[PDB]
Amino acid sequence: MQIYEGKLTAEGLRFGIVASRFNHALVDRLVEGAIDCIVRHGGREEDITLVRVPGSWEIPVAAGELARKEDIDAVIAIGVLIRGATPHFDYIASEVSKGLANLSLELRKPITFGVITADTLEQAIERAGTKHGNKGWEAALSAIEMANLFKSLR
Amino acid sequence: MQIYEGKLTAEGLRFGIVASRFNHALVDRLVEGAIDCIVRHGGREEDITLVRVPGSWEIPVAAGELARKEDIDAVIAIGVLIRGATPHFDYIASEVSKGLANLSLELRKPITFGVITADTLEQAIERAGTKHGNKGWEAALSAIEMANLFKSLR
Amino acid sequence: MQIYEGKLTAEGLRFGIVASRFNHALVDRLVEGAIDCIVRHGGREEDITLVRVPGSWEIPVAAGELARKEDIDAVIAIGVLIRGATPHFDYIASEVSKGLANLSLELRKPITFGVITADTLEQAIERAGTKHGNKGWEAALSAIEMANLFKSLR
Amino acid sequence: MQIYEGKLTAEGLRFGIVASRFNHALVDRLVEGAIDCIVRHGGREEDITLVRVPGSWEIPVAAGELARKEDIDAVIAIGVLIRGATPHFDYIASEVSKGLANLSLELRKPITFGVITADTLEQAIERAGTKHGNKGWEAALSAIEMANLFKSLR
Amino acid sequence: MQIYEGKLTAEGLRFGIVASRFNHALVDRLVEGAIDCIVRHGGREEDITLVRVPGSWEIPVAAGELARKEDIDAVIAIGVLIRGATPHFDYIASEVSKGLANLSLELRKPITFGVITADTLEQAIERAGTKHGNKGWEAALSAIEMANLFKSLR
Amino acid sequence: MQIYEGKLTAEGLRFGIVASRFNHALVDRLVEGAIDCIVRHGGREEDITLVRVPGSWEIPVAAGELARKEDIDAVIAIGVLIRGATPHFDYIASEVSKGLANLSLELRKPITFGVITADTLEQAIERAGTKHGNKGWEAALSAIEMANLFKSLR
Amino acid sequence: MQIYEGKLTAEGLRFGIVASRFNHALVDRLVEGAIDCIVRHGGREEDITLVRVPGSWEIPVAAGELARKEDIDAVIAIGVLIRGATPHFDYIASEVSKGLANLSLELRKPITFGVITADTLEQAIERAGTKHGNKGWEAALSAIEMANLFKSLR
Ligand SMILES: O=c1[nH]c(=O)c2[nH]c(=O)c(=O)n(C[C@H](O)[C@H](O)[C@H](O)CO)c2[nH]1
Ligand SMILES: O=c1[nH]c(=O)c2[nH]c(=O)c(=O)n(C[C@H](O)[C@H](O)[C@H](O)CO)c2[nH]1
Ligand SMILES: O=c1[nH]c(=O)c2[nH]c(=O)c(=O)n(C[C@H](O)[C@H](O)[C@H](O)CO)c2[nH]1
Ligand SMILES: O=c1[nH]c(=O)c2[nH]c(=O)c(=O)n(C[C@H](O)[C@H](O)[C@H](O)CO)c2[nH]1
Ligand SMILES: O=c1[nH]c(=O)c2[nH]c(=O)c(=O)n(C[C@H](O)[C@H](O)[C@H](O)CO)c2[nH]1
Ligand SMILES: O=c1[nH]c(=O)c2[nH]c(=O)c(=O)n(C[C@H](O)[C@H](O)[C@H](O)CO)c2[nH]1
Repeated sequence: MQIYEGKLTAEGLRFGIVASRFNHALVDRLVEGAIDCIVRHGGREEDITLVRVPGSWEIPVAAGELARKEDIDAVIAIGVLIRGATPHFDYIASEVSKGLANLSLELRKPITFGVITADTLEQAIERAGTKHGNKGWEAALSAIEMANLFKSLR
Repeated sequence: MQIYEGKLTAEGLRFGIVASRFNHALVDRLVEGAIDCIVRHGGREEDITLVRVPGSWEIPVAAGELARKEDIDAVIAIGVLIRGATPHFDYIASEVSKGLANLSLELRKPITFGVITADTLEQAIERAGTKHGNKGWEAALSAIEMANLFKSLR
Repeated sequence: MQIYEGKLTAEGLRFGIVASRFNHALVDRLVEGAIDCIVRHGGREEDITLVRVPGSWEIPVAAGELARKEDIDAVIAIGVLIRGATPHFDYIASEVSKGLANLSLELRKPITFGVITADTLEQAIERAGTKHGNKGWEAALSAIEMANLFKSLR
Repeated sequence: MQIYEGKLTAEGLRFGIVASRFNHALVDRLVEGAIDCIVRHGGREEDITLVRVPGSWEIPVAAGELARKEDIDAVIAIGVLIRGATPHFDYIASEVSKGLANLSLELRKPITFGVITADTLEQAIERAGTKHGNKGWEAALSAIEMANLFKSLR
Repeated sequence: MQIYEGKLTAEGLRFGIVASRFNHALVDRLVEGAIDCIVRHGGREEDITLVRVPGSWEIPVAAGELARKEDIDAVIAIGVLIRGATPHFDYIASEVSKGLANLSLELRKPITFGVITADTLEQAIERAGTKHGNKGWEAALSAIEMANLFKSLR
Repeated sequence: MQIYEGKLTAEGLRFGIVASRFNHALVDRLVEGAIDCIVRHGGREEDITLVRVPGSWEIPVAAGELARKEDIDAVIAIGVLIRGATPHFDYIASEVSKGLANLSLELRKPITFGVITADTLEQAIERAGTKHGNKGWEAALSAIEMANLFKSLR
Repeated sequence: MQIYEGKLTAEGLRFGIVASRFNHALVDRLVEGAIDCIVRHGGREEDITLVRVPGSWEIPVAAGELARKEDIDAVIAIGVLIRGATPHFDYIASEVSKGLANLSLELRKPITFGVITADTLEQAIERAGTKHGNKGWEAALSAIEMANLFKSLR
């Protein structure tokens, strides 16, 4: 059987991170997690490109620009959506998720999903470096794996 | 680490605003907010193009024409959806959000989301220049940031 | 500031109407409203093309053919969906709305939404020429505006 | 006014039917209904192409192959989805409906929707040749009408 | 009537399997089921290509690479989504399902759905080789049938 | 009519920030917000003077020293008060607010209010860079506006 | 400031794993996770020593023998305790945890804690490669980090 997989060592890999500013007190923790994951897996900080955008809504168009760069192996999308009183959250979460997924397929390049989509503030805090881990770290680890996989698969 | 971000000074930037007429007593406040945000951040009012359309449904097709203009740096979509008795709201909100997001990716140009999607009239009022701010101002600020970002990223 | 808008006089404008037959006792009232709106705003009845299809599901593919005609300025989609016992309504409503919106963007031509999506028969009646107006008339009025707008915007 | 419509006589028309095997005891009734509708409206059984696939999930990719045939005037999609304990039904129903609708637009050819999307087994039975009719018959009648319409519209 | 169908003998058929690692204690059972289904239906294990990815989110981009291979007759997507406290599950499930379905249509190649989308852990266990069968085995059987069907249909 | 207003570009402006240490995990987020607001509006970081004090109680006396500097255009007061079991909160919040307001009038210089006065920890978190924004950013933006206004008004 | 930390690359590192047999259907998943974590972080499988013991009670004495080996850089303890009807669980969990912790200090060598201590079977399943991750993978990752840390700290 032919088996393809990615290892978790990040030597030589180059990453794009797109991180929104809305809910920054939590997003900033996700960004810290993503960078730490990359660096301590052997990636060089110099080989990270960080792009900041206003909100989750704006993540896809920026991710599209980064993913198109030949010298970017994978893009990590980072943001924090917390449900408000209206369905605004639903429409933004739907389109941010659809956009990133679509871009990944269109550009044949891994784009990982470190966007929290929480019903409550407590849930967001849980997932931004507390009791349920750090979604930035998780999305980064995924990107490492995917970039390594793609070195043979793509 | 390479870092890309947009400042909030709007000197020289050119914006398209697409604003629907349905719920105009609220949309008109959003438009006031967007224009004020642009002008007091240093954008010239002469460099704003405003397109009016009947309803939120019609925003995307108009936004598509504005975003295609080489002399428009970002488009701000402004409208007010308030849930009625039927699921009509859901289908319109879904497609206006999907359309704008898709156009932004297709055209590789920022299109920001200043469309209120409220369950109640009170919620719409809250977000149209009262207790929860002005969504037009917010979408404009996002567009300023994204246009500046794109000057280096695109 | 550059301002683009559409007037509501319909002299010289040419419209396509796609109207489904399911729930025809209500759809037929919507069609009456759309035609009346066009004619009394100055459009000629001879310059309307009406296409009939079985159900809301079939509206998009027919609208795609009409919208592609160079001598059609805008398309008005007319149908009546009423929720039944199963989620069938949801899947049809989702696709009809998505299809029409996507076609409008693909063809860069206004396609307006005169499709009722009601939970109950009473709600459909309300919106088909009774207490909540006539959605065909409303979608037609939107199409008049959009066609006029597009004479300068497109 | 220009008026386009399809008659219900099927002489000379050629149909593709894609029918899934999951819930076959019900799907098989839908297939019987579709064929009977075609034949008794004057279509020749020899001019029907029937393609069987495992489940509703697989209907779109097969329908795409049939709809691409120049000698197929319309495609009728036939399947039966019944909600189980998990949201699996929702994701399959969403994609089968989206796929078929998208293919119809892409290929500018009618593809009709004879897929039951029921919450309960009883509801499926009702719609597969019992008290609420036969959705295969209904989707076939729609395809007859649409194929005839398209002889002048396409 | 022309009738096209796929048999269930897998001699000579070549399959891609994309399997995520999240919830691996269950995914691994699905993978065992898929491989067993292929082999005991006559497919050679040497003719299977297995690609591992981090999570369900990452399945589509990898499936896109496998499905593009001329020597892969069908792709089987295998993963396990279990609802957590937030809507994160919904956004991932929606995009994994959409992505796979879209890729199948774009590449005109069968991609089958062996992704569990469960509300509870118990439901996932039920579907990963216990009381409700093995979804990997089911998705593999579907792929066998579809690959055989496509030998005449494509 | 004579109209005086302040723009939001901060080129050349010089700001004092007084920030308390009590509840620092939240105050530090407010400080980050204030600085970012100033810098991305065109103010130079070098032109910010930051003074740290133990608690909200101590903010006024320090703000008085900064506001008296000729080369400080506006002062931004930043702190986080959260109600405890006793009325201690009320007396501190009352005097911090009275002091700052009084100083602003006495010194005829804008002093803005970025002090959270929350009943609960959750409310404080909401206002320190999460779902209700960042009060530091808001107080900074106000100070930019006021300093610009005062260039003509004072 | 002197800062010591461990990276997550495992090249050259040698690990001991002690895994109990009680609840093996779950422990075996933990063992799979630990080995996968080591190997995909760059550790060689040949440099892993696995010791099997009957129950959690027996883990410490075996871990003591492995930790005493000069060619073992860290030991990972893996087992699954699930509360029964009596306090038996408490006494075993207390002593296995105390023993491992004491040995780590006595031998000045990292010994990590991949022992599940669950109140219910469902909780154990959650932590053995399903919804709450894989405790073997987590304990292995910790051991990688600690072994690297100790290369400079010890
Ligand atoms: O990242 C975000 N998280 C949120 O919870 C959230 N909530 C909101 O109500 C909201 O408007 N946004 C901002 C949104 O992403 C856009 O930046 C804004 O619509 C302007 O385009 C965000 N953005
Ligand atoms: O902008 C809108 N906000 C609403 O709340 C709303 N509600 C409605 O019931 C509604 O029909 N519309 C109009 C809609 O956007 C379109 O203009 C109309 O369907 C014609 O295409 C709107 N449009
Ligand atoms: O226009 C429709 N309104 C409805 O409420 C409705 N409800 C239904 O259950 C239903 O099947 N349809 C028909 C549907 O639009 C299609 O014509 C049919 O599925 C055949 O393709 C319709 N069509
Ligand atoms: O046609 C179907 N109707 C259903 O109710 C149903 N329910 C299910 O749980 C289910 O898995 N399927 C099968 C599905 O369509 C696919 O064949 C399967 O996922 C393999 O790709 C179907 N398929
Ligand atoms: O396959 C998965 N099943 C799940 O239930 C699940 N739940 C989660 O909360 C979750 O984050 N994921 C991971 C997801 O698929 C991605 O790998 C992750 O978002 C990084 O891109 C998964 N992935
Ligand atoms: O900034 C503060 N926030 C608080 O919630 C809080 N609560 C208290 O009970 C409290 O004593 N303080 C401290 C207070 O501001 C003074 O530093 C203290 O009284 C010494 O003068 C503060 N200070």
